[PDB]
Amino acid sequence: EYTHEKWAFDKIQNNWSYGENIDEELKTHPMLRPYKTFSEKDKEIYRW
Amino acid sequence: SPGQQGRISHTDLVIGCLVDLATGLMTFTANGKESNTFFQVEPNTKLFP
Repeated sequence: EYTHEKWAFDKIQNNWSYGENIDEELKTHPMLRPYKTFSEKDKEIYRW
Repeated sequence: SPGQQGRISHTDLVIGCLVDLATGLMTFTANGKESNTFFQVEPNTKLFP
């Protein structure tokens, strides 16, 4: 959760926001949401 | 601006200063808005911007 929050913080302060797609131009990423909203399999991106 | 993310916003800032030489009152404005700070001075005073 910490690792996610740190990755999310850096992005949100660089003006990135939540959205369905991963767009470099529009500054959007679907993972810019609380770690609690991730499924157990999705949480493996950080736990593994 | 509150919660501003650093110099990400590319906007200029304008600050204005007003002085009254007959009453000794100095005030400031920012972007056309008033400010709560003010100063009072005694007669026969010299000031430099």
